[PDB]
Amino acid sequence: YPLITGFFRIEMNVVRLDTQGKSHTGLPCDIFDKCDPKIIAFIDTEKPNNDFGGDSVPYSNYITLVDANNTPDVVEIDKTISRDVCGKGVRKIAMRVRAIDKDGLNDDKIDNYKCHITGERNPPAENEKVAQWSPEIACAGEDRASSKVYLRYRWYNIPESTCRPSSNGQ
Ligand SMILES: OC[C@H]1O[C@@H](O[C@H]2O[C@H](CO)[C@@H](O)[C@H](O)[C@H]2O)[C@H](O)[C@@H](O)[C@@H]1O
Ligand SMILES: [Ca+2]
Ligand SMILES: [Ca+2]
Ligand SMILES: [Ca+2]
Repeated sequence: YPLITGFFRIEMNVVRLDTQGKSHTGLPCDIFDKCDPKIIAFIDTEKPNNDFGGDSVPYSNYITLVDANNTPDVVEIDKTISRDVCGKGVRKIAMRVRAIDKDGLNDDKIDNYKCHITGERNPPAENEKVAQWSPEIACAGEDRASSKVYLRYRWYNIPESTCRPSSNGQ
């Protein structure tokens, strides 16, 4: 994949999440009621090939998009986060999502989802005003591929003066 360099911004739109009502084991999230999803997201510009968790970016650094109780199996989300690349070159950017079912103080993993942005077909657009959203991407769960988070992304060059520093923080 081609090296994308310059100063640019990536927007990640989390459209919806289909838990199918199940934990990563295939069991239902809960026995007598629906999943209680906490859904978190991160644009990983630094460690796209590394494992979920501390090897790439600690879960505490993700952005919380949903924190809800007894939701339908298909959770409509439409929240968006963004992150900038400031003079470094990248070949792959990993859109990362983690969904868990809350069980009081304990987490019940639904899945981790990772989708890569690469620049061969669709490199960053000239600027924000002309940048087009990707089609919805059906991003499969790492543990249960039939669980999908639907994602879209945009990316576009921005003036260097407007580029925001960031870190995976481990
Ligand atoms: O038509 C009004 C209705 O449309 C919803 O969204 C529909 O398409 C989105 C993709 O953006 C899917 O995620 C939904 O499953 C589908 O219903 C709007 O988002 C919703 O707010 C409106 O009620
Ligand atoms: Ca549970
Ligand atoms: Ca529940
Ligand atoms: Ca629960």
